[PDB]
Parts: sequence; C-alpha cells; structure tokens
Amino acid sequence: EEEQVEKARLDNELMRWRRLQRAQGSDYDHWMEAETRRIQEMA
Amino acid sequence: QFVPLHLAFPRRHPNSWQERQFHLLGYVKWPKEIGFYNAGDNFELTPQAAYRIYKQNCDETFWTRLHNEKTIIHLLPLVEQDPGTNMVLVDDIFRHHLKRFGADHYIYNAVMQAAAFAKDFPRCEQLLAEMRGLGLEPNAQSYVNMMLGARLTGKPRDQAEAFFREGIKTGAISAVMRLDTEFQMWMNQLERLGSFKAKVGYLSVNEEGASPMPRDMWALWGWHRTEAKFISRKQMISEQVQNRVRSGKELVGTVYQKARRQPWAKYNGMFPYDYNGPARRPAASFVDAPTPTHNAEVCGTAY
Amino acid sequence: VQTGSPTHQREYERFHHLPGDVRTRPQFDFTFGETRADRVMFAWRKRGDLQL
Amino acid sequence: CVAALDASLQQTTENTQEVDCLSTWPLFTTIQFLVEEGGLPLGP
Amino acid sequence: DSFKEHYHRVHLPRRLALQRYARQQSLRNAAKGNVKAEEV
Amino acid sequence: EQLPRVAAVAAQYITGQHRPDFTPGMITGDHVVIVNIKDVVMVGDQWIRV
Amino acid sequence: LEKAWLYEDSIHPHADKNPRPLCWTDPEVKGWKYRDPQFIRRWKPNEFMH
Amino acid sequence: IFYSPNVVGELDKYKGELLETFTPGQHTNPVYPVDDGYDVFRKKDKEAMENATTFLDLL
Amino acid sequence: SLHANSLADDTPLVTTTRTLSPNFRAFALQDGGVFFTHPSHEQVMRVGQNILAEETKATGMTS
Amino acid sequence: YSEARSNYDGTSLPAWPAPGKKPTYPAALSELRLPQPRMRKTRTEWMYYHG
Amino acid sequence: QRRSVQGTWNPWLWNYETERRRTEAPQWRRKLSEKEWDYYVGQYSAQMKQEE
Amino acid sequence: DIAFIAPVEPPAADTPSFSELRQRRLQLSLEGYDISRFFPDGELESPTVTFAVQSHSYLDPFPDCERRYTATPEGVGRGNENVR
Amino acid sequence: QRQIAEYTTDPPERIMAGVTGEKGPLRARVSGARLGLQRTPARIPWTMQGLHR
Amino acid sequence: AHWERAIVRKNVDSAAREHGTGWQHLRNELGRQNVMLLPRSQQLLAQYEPLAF
Repeated sequence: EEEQVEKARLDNELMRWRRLQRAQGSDYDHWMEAETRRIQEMA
Repeated sequence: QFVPLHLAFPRRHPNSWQERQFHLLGYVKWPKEIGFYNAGDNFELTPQAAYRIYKQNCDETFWTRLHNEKTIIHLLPLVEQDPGTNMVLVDDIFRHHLKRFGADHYIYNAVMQAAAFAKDFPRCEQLLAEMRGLGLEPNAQSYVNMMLGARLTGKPRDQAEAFFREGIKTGAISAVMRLDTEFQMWMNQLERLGSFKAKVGYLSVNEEGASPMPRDMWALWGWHRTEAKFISRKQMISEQVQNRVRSGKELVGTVYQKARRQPWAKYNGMFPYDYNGPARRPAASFVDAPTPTHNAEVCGTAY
Repeated sequence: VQTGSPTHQREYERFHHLPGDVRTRPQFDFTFGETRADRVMFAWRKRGDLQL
Repeated sequence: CVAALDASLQQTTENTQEVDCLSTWPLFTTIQFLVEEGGLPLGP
Repeated sequence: DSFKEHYHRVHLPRRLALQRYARQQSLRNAAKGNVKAEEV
Repeated sequence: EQLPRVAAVAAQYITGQHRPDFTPGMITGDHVVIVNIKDVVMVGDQWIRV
Repeated sequence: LEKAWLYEDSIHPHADKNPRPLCWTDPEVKGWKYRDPQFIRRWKPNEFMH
Repeated sequence: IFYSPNVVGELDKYKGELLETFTPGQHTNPVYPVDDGYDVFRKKDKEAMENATTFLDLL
Repeated sequence: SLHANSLADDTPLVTTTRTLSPNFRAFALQDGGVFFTHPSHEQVMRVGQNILAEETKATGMTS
Repeated sequence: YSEARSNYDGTSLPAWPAPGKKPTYPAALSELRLPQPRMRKTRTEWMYYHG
Repeated sequence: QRRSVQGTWNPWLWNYETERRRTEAPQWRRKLSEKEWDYYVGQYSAQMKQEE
Repeated sequence: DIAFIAPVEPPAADTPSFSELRQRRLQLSLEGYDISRFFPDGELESPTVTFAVQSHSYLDPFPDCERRYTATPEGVGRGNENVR
Repeated sequence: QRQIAEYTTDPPERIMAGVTGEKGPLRARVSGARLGLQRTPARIPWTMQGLHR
Repeated sequence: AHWERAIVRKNVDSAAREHGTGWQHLRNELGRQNVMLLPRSQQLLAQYEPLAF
C-alpha cells in the first residue's frame, strides 16, 4: 500500500513537472524554436 | 502556504453565468409535464412523459430491454398510487417486451416489483413460477422483490423468511453473517425504504425541487472541479463510449488509482471563459410548438 | 495618467495611452507582500534580451 | 391476438351468469390449449 | 475619521442591535412561561 | 450578484438619484438593506489580484 | 453611506420596516446574433391553386 | 385655457391599426403578468405586486 | 437593447408595459396629435393603496 | 388660438390610415449607401427628417 | 410660483406598478394538451435518437 | 413542375451541440464522397432529418420543342445554403 | 420465447448480464438505457476521463 | 450649462427608469415621434404632471 501511494505521488509529481516545464520552456526563444520545429515537421 | 491556490468559497460565477453555461452545454428547458430537476438537482422524467416516449420509440432500432425496464421503473409510483389503470400500461409494456425481446430477468423482475407495489402477491408468485418454468432461475433481485411484496401486502415474517432462505439455498443472495441477522438487515432496509403511501418510509417524502434549470451549474459530484455534475454532450458521449470500451477497469479499485485520483497536483487555473463568462450559444427555440390551450390551468405533481 | 484608486485603476494602466506592451497584463506582481528595495511593482514578459 | 382475447375476457367479466354465458367456454378452451399444450407464460 | 473608524462608528450600534435581536429569540422561550437556558 | 454592480445599484437608491425630484443639495434617499453579503461573487482571480 | 444596512448572514432585525425586494437588471444582458433556425414552411391551398 | 379637439377614433397602442369601433368597457389592449417559471434566477417581487389587475376608467 | 428589434422601423426602442398601461387609452386627432385618457391622481393612489392592502392582509400591517 | 403648420399651406399627408389597414412607418436605419453597418437614426437625423 | 393640476409626484405614486409582458407567455407549470404532448415528446425522442 | 426541397432538422436537433457533433462525425468519416460538396449536413444518415419543400414553380417548354421558362426559389428558402 | 431470447441477445449483453462491479452494478448495465443524456450521472473520475486509442 | 443640463438629464432619466425606460431610448423616440420637448419641460412634467409624463 505504501509503495502504491508513493508511486501515485511520483506520477502526480511528474504530471505537475511536465505542466511546469511547459511554462519554463515557454521562454520566447525556446518557444519559437519548438514552434518552427513543429512547423518543419508538419510541412 | 497561507495564500490559497484554489478557492471553493466565495464562489467564482454570478447568476447569469448559470444560464449561459446551461445553454452552452446543450441542454433544453423542458416543461414540467416532461421532466424537471429535483431537489438533488438530478433530472427526473415524469411517468407520463416516460410512457409517451415509450409509446413513440418502442418500434425504433435503439429501443432495448433496459429501456423497457426503466419505463416500468418510472411508472412504479403511478402504479402504486393507482393499481387499476397503470397495471394496464405495465401489461402493455410486458406484451411489447415479449414481442420484441422475449423472456428476460430484467423485465420479469421489473414486473414482479410492479406487482409487489400494486399489492398482488398471487401475481408475484405466478411470475416467479413462470420464471422457474421457463428456466430463468430466480435472482437476488427476484427474491428481494418477493420480500418487498410480502412486507407490503402484509405477509408474516416467516413468510418472508421462507423466500429469503430459498434465495440463500439457491445461492443468488450471498450472506456474510447469521441468517437471522441478515434477514433483520434486509427487513430494516426495506422498512427504511417504505412505500409511496406509508408515511414512514423514504418513498413517502414527495417534496421535489421543481426547477427547470439546476440552481448551481458548477456543482461537483466527486473531488475536483473537472468532475462536474453537469457536462457537455460531447464529453457525455465520451463517457458513454468509455463505459462500454473500458468496462474491465471498473471491476477493481486499487490503492494506486485511489491515490492517483487525488487532485492535489492537478492544474486549477482561470481559463479565458472564467473571465469572459461561458461562451454564448443559442438555445433550442420552440416556435413550432402549438399555443398552450390549458396555459391557465396549473400542472400537478409527478406522482 | 492617474484617474482613480488602485482598487479600480491598476498602476500599469497609467501608461495605457502609450502603445506597446503596457496595454497588456504584467506577469509578475511584486506589489503584494514585502516591498522591493528598488520599488518595482510590475515586470512584463522577458522579450529576447529585454524585460520591462 | 391473445391480447385482443384478454381485452374481450376483461370486457365479459366486468359485467352465475358469467359462468353460464355461452361465450366463456370457447375462449376458455383456446387459452387452456395455449397454456397446457402451448406453454404461454400467462404473465402479462 | 478614517475609513475603518467611520465604518465601525456606524456599524457598532448595528452590531449591538443584531445581538439584541439574537437574544430576543432566547427571550421568546422564557416569555412563554418555560425559562430554558441556551443549549450547546 | 457582483460586488461593483450591486454597489452601484445600491448607491443609486441610497443617494436618491432614482427620484425625479432629486436635488444635489437636499440629501434624501431610500434605506437599502443588503442581505447575503457573505455569498457575494466576484469573477475568478479578482479576489486575489484586486 | 449611513442609509445602507449591511448584513453578513441572511437574518436581519429590519422586519418591521417591511423592505420591498428591489428588482434590478444588469446592463450586461445582451443577445448576440444567432443562426436563424431552419423549420418547415406551412403552405396554403389558395397559394397552391394560384 | 380652453381645449376643443376633433378626435378621429380610438387608436390601438400595441398595434398601429386604427380601430373602427370604440368600446368603453373592454380593454383595448389586454396586459398580462410576467411570470414564466423557466427563469430560476428571476428576481421575485411580492406576490400581490406581481399579480394585480386594474379597474376600468371609462366606465 | 436588441439589434434585431432596434433595426426594425415598426418597433420603437422603449418597451415599457405596466399595470396601468391598458388603462392609458389613446386616440387620434385631426391635426396629427395623440389624445390620451388616463386615470386621475386620486384613482391611481387608490389603486396603489388597494394593492398595498391586498399584499399586507396576509402578514399584518406593520408600522 | 393655435396653429398646426408644417408647410406653407398647412397641408400634410394623411397621418392616420384607413380603419383596419396597415400603417406606414419611416426608415429607422440611417441613409447610408452601404448595408453595413446597420445604424439606428439618431435624434438629430430624426429632426432633419421631420424638417 | 409652482403648482400642479394633475398632482405632485410622490414616492408612492408609481411604486407598486410593476413590469408586464405584451402578450401571454407559456407557463412552466401548465396542463399540456395532446398536441403539445406529441410535439415535445417528438422533439425529445428526436434528440435522443441522434445521441444514440 | 419544380419544387426546391432542402433537409431540415427538428429544433431539438438544430442546437449547435448536434451541429458540432455532425461536423466532427463528417470530418472523421471515411466515406469516399467529398463532405464539403456532397451532404455537408449529413441528411442521408441522420434519422430525424426530413426533406421538405420551400419553394414551388413551373417550367413551360418553348414553342419550338414540345408562361415562364425560368425557375428560381422564392419566399422561404430564397438564397439559402441548405436549399440544395 | 427461448429462441427469441437467443436471437435478440448478443454476446456482449449475455456476458455482462451476470457481472457486478465493486461500486454496485456494472456502469454499462446501469447506463444501457438512457431516456435522454440529461439523466446520466456521469460518474467517471478524472483519472478515467482519458480514453486510449 | 454643463452641470445644469446634466442635472435635468439625470432627473428625466430617473423619472423614465421609474416607468421602465431610459434617457437614451426616451430621447431617441421623442426625436422620432417629433414631440420636440426640451429637457426642462420633460423635467417639469416628470415633477408636476406624472400622468402626462
């Protein structure tokens, strides 16, 4: 039970970490970088 | 720490946003004769409207045994109030069920409960015998219908104990305590339930919300704000398709999923609609509706 | 310009007549809690190598 | 057809006489063959 | 007269009146001939 | 009802502006009793940012 | 300002003055243009004749 | 001050049509209360204020 | 207001309908004016008093 | 007494239609050669229209 | 000198006069006729058929 | 005799929610016929849709090959996108 | 009667007829009938809102 | 003149709001119907001839 609770807590931490990195990497330079990379991928 | 991330109180939505979101989700304000939102803000369909939609959609390809069961369920209180005329409607439903789907535990248990409310214990016995003859073994629902009919008609404690012991022997009802305590528990449950006329049971409470639109559209049923009691029709259809595609994961509740469900790490940020109000969408107009001929008359209660 | 109290007119709305980034909501709000040493109340998004 | 027969039986029972009426015996024989040899549930 | 000072100066008699109205409900019981203290 | 809207609606009846014989000198008005102020609602993020 | 009677909860001692439930409409209510709903047209015998 | 008008006839308010007859008893335009029930947040006034018919002045 | 009703030339902008609106009768004049017939001040005040009494007869007349 | 005068000769169009017939109404939208935007006549335009 | 022939405005003149509607609106608590029953049940069944 | 018919839906189905439903189902549809040109509302698969007439006219043959020779929808359904 | 039951009943329904979950009956059995989607409680948690390919 | 006309306009607007309309619609419809009543006369009627207003 403790291992399951700890694993769920780690998964929630990973979720919130991805959410916070979506804003950390949102610095206009890296954001434009990812945007033009996605544009070249779809094109 | 003292600065709150989320806030449940005070509220974050005025009165106009209630109507805006109600019209945005895709719901329609039906008249009271069709249905309304009860005290628990749950949508409730009038038995008359249930029988009407039954008569109109009994021939379509999407009708189902479960739909007939729900129609009998909606008719149950009217059957309890007037067992003379509403039993005719129940019998018509059973006739159509035999025409389309045939013998089924669902329809048989539904008509057994209908007879139990209508105070027809000979009819309940006949239905049980018909199930046994057709080969549909009596289920736990059938034995509980037996017990309810016994308690309602006035059959004695030993008469109900006979059916409970028969259910135990058959195995449809699983008991984890002594038989006496199990029967006591079932009888206390049925006594707290009561009937639509016995002034003690829950069914005696006829108070209703009587509101065409729920009071709080952002009411939560679970834990987080994303588990809203009222959602859009696209998301509702998503839930409906998930209930059938992933019916296996519903069987087990594991502590992993339990601790994952905690929304302490879920994002709670103000979307643009949290500032601009719910997006304005047109409501379903009813210009094609005929003029109300009895607009001056007052509509009565459901049951 | 100042045409109201901070309850209604924010401090970053004084330069609302000037064109550019001031016509948007600032990201950082240092006006609450402890006051800064240099008395900075708002800071906009870091555009490239410049920040307001 | 059996629903029509049930409606007719209800009509003829809603009115000694109900036993000696000549109409009750053909319907009786029909439903007797239906439930004895046929196996109608008779529930509805 | 500051904002808070004026607010309290105009609201304190109203607060006392509200407390009096609250105790009027308690006095309702002793008025009917059944003096009963408040239960918590 | 939102705080600024309810405040404006209350003040329009407090100051007596809704009366056709309203005179700036004569301060006459109506007594407005505001109820359920604890359940007043402002749109999101305002309770924290204002 | 002294003519406003604020009350946190719903209870209030001003029951003798009999306050009328003031009704007010906010200036926000506005119906944005929506798509004209399509419905069947009801004809006429004289129209079909001529 | 004296006034002596030349009336043409009874005129309808809610409809621009000029009535050809005049009846001093019947209301030229019946007016009904506003209470639908569809609106849950409709600010309810007092019952007698919402439901209060009027007299007939011409009679 | 509403744009579809505002653009209409037959529907004026002001839309007020009250209890005494049917009592207010309209007639046409030859010069183009409108002659209105309304209840008197005593009659309007009497109607108001009757409404007040009909409202207060249930809960008793307070101070 | 009084003078009801709109033009030089005191004549005007029939202001009241026939009993039962539909009345005529002026133009509410401003005299604009473009259909958009639809704008209600202001009071000064109403004065200019009435003369 | 000021004077009124019809009467001086007083706060209790148009106080009890409330708003109304042009014509009769369909109530929510009303006895539905057979035609209305058929119409509304048909609309409900149609939207349910599309959802299904 | 020419009749301009068009697909119509009940008002309970003409809500924008079902409109978005149909648009999504058509953009996800795998059928060959072009959705943008053929049946952009889905009047062949929807059960509640009914083909109703909106305008009525007649065409008379010319005296050379065998009194109006041109037909155009009028009144209800004039210049609409669904009258197809 | 038996032949009509076997001819109308499908493998999924005849499999899920006798199944019961931990919260009660199966959600599929409970929501198999929907007299308008406004009557559906929508009892799916936020961890199960997602749907795989 | 600005303050005086603002006062008279506010009084007329309050008198119209007590009936159910506003200064905007009242003024526009007066201009339309070609009544030609100055705000001073509108205020005088609102204060001393409520039936006429």
